Amino acid sequence: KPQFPGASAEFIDKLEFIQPNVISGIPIYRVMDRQGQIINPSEDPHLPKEKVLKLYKSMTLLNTMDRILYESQRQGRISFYMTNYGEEGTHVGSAAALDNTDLVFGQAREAGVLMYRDYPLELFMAQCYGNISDLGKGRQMPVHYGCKERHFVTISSPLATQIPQAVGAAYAAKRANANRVVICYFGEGAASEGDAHAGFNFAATLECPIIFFCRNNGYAISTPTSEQYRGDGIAARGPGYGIMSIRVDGNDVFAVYNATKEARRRAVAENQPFLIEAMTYRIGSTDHPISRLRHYLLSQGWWDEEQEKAWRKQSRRKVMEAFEQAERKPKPNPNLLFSDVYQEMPAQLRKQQESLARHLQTYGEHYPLDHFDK
Amino acid sequence: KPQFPGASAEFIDKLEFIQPNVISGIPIYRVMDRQGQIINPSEDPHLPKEKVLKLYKSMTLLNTMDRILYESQRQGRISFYMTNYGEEGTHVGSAAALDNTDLVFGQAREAGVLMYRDYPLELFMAQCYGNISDLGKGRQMPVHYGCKERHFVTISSPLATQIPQAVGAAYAAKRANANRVVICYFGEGAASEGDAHAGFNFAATLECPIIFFCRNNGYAISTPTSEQYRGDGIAARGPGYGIMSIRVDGNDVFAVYNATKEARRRAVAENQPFLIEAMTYRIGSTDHPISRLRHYLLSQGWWDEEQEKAWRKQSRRKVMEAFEQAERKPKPNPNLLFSDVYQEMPAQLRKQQESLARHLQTYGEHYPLDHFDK
Amino acid sequence: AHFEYGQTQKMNLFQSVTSALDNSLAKDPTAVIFGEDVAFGGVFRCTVGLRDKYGKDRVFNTPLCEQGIVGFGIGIAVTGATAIAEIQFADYIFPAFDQIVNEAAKYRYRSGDLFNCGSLTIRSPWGCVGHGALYHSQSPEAFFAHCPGIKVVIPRSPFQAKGLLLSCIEDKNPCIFFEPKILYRAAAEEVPIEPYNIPLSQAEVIQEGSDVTLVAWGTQVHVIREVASMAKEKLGVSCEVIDLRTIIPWDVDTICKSVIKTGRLLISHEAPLTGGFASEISSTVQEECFLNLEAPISRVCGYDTPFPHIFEPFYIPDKWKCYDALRKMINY
Amino acid sequence: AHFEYGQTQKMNLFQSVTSALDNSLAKDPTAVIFGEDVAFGGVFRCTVGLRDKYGKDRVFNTPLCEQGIVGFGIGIAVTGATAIAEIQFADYIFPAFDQIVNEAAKYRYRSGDLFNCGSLTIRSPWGCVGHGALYHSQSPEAFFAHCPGIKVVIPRSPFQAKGLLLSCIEDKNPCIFFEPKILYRAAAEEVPIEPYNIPLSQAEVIQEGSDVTLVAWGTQVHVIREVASMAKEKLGVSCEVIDLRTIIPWDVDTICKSVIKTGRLLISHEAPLTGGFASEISSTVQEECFLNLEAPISRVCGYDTPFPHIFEPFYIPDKWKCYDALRKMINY
Ligand SMILES: Cc1ncc(C[n+]2csc(CCOP(=O)(O)OP(=O)(O)O)c2C)c(N)n1
Ligand SMILES: Cc1ncc(C[n+]2csc(CCOP(=O)(O)OP(=O)(O)O)c2C)c(N)n1
Ligand SMILES: [Cl-]
Ligand SMILES: [Cl-]
Ligand SMILES: [K+]
Ligand SMILES: [K+]
Ligand SMILES: [K+]
Ligand SMILES: [K+]
Ligand SMILES: [Mn+2]
Ligand SMILES: [Mn+2]
Repeated sequence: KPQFPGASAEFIDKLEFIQPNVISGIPIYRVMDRQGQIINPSEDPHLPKEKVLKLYKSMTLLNTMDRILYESQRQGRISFYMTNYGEEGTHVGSAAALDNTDLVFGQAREAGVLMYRDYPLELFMAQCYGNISDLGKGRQMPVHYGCKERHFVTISSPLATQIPQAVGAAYAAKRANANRVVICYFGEGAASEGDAHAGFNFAATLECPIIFFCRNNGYAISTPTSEQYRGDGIAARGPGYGIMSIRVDGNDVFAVYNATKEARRRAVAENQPFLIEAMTYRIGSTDHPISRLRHYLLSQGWWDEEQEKAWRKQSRRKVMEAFEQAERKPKPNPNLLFSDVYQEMPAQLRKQQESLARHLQTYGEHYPLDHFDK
Repeated sequence: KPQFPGASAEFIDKLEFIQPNVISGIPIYRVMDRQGQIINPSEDPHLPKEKVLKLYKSMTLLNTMDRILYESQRQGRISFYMTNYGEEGTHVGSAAALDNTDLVFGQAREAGVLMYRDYPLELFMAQCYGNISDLGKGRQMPVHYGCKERHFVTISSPLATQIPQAVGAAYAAKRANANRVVICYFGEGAASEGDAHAGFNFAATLECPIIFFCRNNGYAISTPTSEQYRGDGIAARGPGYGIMSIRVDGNDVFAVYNATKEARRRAVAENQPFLIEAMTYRIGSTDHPISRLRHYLLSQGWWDEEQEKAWRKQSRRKVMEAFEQAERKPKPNPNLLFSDVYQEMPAQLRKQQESLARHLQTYGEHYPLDHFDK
Repeated sequence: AHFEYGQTQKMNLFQSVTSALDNSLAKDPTAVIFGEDVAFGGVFRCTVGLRDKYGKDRVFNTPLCEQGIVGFGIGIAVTGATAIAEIQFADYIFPAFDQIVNEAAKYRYRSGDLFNCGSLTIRSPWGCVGHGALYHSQSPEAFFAHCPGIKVVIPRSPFQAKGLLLSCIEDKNPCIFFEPKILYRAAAEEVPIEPYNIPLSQAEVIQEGSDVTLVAWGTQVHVIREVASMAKEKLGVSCEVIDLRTIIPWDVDTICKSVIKTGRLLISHEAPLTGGFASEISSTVQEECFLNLEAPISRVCGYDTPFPHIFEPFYIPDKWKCYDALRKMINY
Repeated sequence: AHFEYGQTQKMNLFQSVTSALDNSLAKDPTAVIFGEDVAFGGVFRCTVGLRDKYGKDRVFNTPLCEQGIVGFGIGIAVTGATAIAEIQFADYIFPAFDQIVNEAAKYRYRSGDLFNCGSLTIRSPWGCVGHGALYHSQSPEAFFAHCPGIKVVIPRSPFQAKGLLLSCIEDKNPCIFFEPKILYRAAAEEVPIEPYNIPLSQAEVIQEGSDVTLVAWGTQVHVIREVASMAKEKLGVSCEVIDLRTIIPWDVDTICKSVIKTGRLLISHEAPLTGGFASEISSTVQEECFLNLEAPISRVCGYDTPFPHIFEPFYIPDKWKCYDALRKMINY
């Protein structure tokens, strides 16, 4: 009956405002309860033992590394750190549901994705210390990871900027007939940025194979969600952009996995975006997913206290071997502050490089040159 | 059962993505049919004759002025114009539902709001000609209206920038115990800007008495809505921000009025935002609302062909008296390009003013100084 | 109005842009063009015919969101594909300023060259147009000049535009190419049909001279060419006229070699004086050519105001303003 | 580390900002303070205690959206109420660049003074901090200096910050006040408890001298003070040390009067050289003081790169870099 181009709808002859459903919001998908028990057998992904142990060892190794690097920051050995506490299940559950070559754009707290993708401890450490092994050349703040080999786009501090970028990478993957998805992580505070509205709408109108993965931990620094939004979290925004959406228990590695696995399958087949909002508890900058999964392992009889003790020792040893190496490497040559600004250093930038080199020849005693290379 | 701070919801034990309802979207509120007949008597606002004739004379006078100024632009007498065709009902129906002192932030095509608020024809013309009567001092492109007396904030070309501004003005009105609303108009294309996401969310979280009025005419320049969004237009986005929302037939002056009147009453009482999406047809830059309302008048027996002929003549005469005056006024003194950059011209800006005055003393024959004041 | 590469045809500046874009999408299968209203050919006709020729997946409209356009384009370029984004007027590039300055410009540096967005070009109409007022007249190059990691390029003519645009598209760094919109339908000139390149970061001396150097870019090059002619005729003064072409990284050597010869410099641009890019050229030339300067370096620029509607003839640094400044400089 | 108004107390720079804001909300019932995480006192503690003292309706958190913060603040100011917006780091001001440049700066002009947003102040932490890397170290003042209609103000100390911030809050034009974050907890000094004002667009000569003028702002004023001391001790050179304080509109007269006296000028800032605000000061001083210049004007600035993490000690224009440039200038 109505013939308006902008919407498909009927007429109504009574004035009725549409009310938001916030008190009974989109429900939270769960697979296992706090005791590690599977709630609905048809939902159990029945992942094989070696894969479930990789989920558990990746989360716990991330937690072991966090404790060490958090102490390193408290001592001033690195300038900044921020732990992954409470986000291990979201990080690791979702990464396990991706293909190895699916491209990841992160938000902040993605180290578990790299851990699941077997990023070396040496390289997490090198970035935090800015040493010569950092392929980032020591230029970014600690806990700004990136890896071209593992398809994990370097993180940047500005919130939400990666959201429309991830959409562009997904459009390019669609054209390349990649059969690849892109995943983009962001927090519930970052979802208030204008770039999130841009990315969500572009992905839907340009039909992009992308998973938007929002971690809702209830806070953005000091700001609770009551001051961040008044709708039913982020998942209720997806349908307004035409995006299929789900909310999951972020402390349940299997719920995260199942939702990400199904979003990936459908995003890649259908070239459409999916939104997952994973609810967690912000536990930690400078009812837990690990406990729940441990309870599960200890059911299938897949783990026990002896194995837990041995792995806790082995993981600490590996973390400390990497920490030692990282601290004893030099920092990169100060000439590296000038390269990669453009692909080729402009002659005027080379002139500034040369002026620093002359400066250090005369005044070098005044600079902390002892553990810089060359 | 779930205890997550970010959302109020139950658990669900089956994986189910939430699908958007786009094919059967939010219905379009209507009060009168294309023949001017009231469809549901309980919805008729039974506005008095003098007010309904003011609605009709405001829309038709706007249409008369548009035809004249559009021809003026085609002849190069003004540099730009853009008509209000198809938007007369939305402009005028909503303005009639506001209090005279409610503050308006516009989007582009708001001239009917000023017309309903009795903005002089001389002043619409003065802004388009940039003459000495323009209180804008000739500085903006034509069809950038503003009036402090009539609480209509000057329009600016950048789309959507007024949306978060209108929210701030509404927060300030709430603190002032104004018992005033703010209305903010924008198109469906402008709603894709990041500033719209900012304004919608801020209004809800800061509890602001604001009406967001989106005109959805199916196109943003050449871009149809299929390339602008994939959800159910703009009205379906409101509930995701916690905003009460409605969709109305923009060709029905009474549906627009009823929805704006009720949004105003509730926004001012409750300090909460309301969203109205008015669906229209983009009819015209350099099934119609007037026809429907004429059919209604001609029912109550409130108008007839004699009155229509007399008003068409009278309105043309008034428009042409103002057009003549506007064309024969000079432009403002070129010194006015320097004032109001800051409240007080900085001394270095005064130096530039003085340098133009010296320049014109020597080289003035080269400048089109004949119809500039002083 | 205030102002050897194979077969050529006469093209105006919009046509030359379409020719560059056509040549690019023919030879680079990854390339895509997108922005507001580009599918039907654009509001200045720069993309006419391209969607029909190359396909809807390669020339397409986005939603109306500049920050989204640039972020999206960065993401395409992260995968290695050529991304040619359009911003409808340069005045509307500012919603994307964070994506340009904090993201595109820093992408390669901050990742140690693990990722980049070199295959991004942003093109946008620029400069005054007679009646564009505050938001259809701006010339924002000085805001971008202070951001290491992007290139900013502005042509003066159809032949220059096609060669500089193809160089931006193929340059391995994110580039902003500002197209002077008042030239889009102005005089045509002969432009090669097949691709060719004009180097970035290279100024062009378009007229040799010995008494004073004049530097400008975009449409203002035609103004200073006319000023050179007035100075020759009225004052017997020989002017060397230079089109800067690339704002950053700019050709310091060509400008300084000219000023060492002439001893005088006048730089002119439509953008406002304070913080404008003439400030960088002047302060650099002073440092490198101090002993050669016979008179202070002159900047003849737009006033430090927003860009007005009715007052545009009085606002712009036209040939009389430039000529009067030049006369004072010669007489210093 | 690289570097008569009634009762006073020792305050560091964060405390002096809280004191300005407290004095403002006491004397102006319209005033409100808002931004990310301001309610609990802010990430740099600048708003501690204010919400408890003045109420949740007057000191409150927004959603995480900088473009929204600035647009919202403009709207408050359109109604005449004082709006004190916080941007958490100056590096994150760029999402709001369009609201600042296209809207706040042009609001009064484009309406013929029918509307304005003069009662807006945006305050933001600024400058390097030892380890802030690309996004917690920036000094964006040159991007704003090219936008007529806003004022940009940067203090060098606690006493200066409170007096300049109260002047911005009360100035009838939209103001950006950049607070050097490396000074927030550095040395205290005596700051009056009650309100007082320091004028905008006024530089301060903090040490008279006769051989060379040094100009800087923010923390870099302390670097050039030290350089003056090195030059006096090592070279017997007398330096006049000037804090610019207001970037725009800037105090041209004080700087030129100094250079006419000394004949030499060195300007220093942490921001990158190209397009930095030293370019505007240098090119203006050259024009006004040409005949007095004994040596080229020197700019000692950050390199034209993003701001690095591990390399910060080598990037910044520290006292050795400034001193070496000064020595060359004296010997020119
Ligand atoms: C554009 C921008 N503004 C502000 C910040 C400072 N900031 C860093 S984290 C943070 C809170 C982010 O909250 P959320 O997105 O919920 O992420 P979470 O820390 O909870 O994972 C803020 C405001 C920033 N990095 N970028
Ligand atoms: C930020 C910005 N980008 C682009 C434009 C150019 N532009 C002017 S109108 C328009 C389309 C607006 O569409 P919509 O919001 O639907 O309004 P309508 O014209 O249909 O009323 C565009 C892209 C602009 N003014 N501002
Ligand atoms: Cl390459
Ligand atoms: Cl006043
Ligand atoms: K980011
Ligand atoms: K606007
Ligand atoms: K490029
Ligand atoms: K102010
Ligand atoms: Mn959060
Ligand atoms: Mn529209």
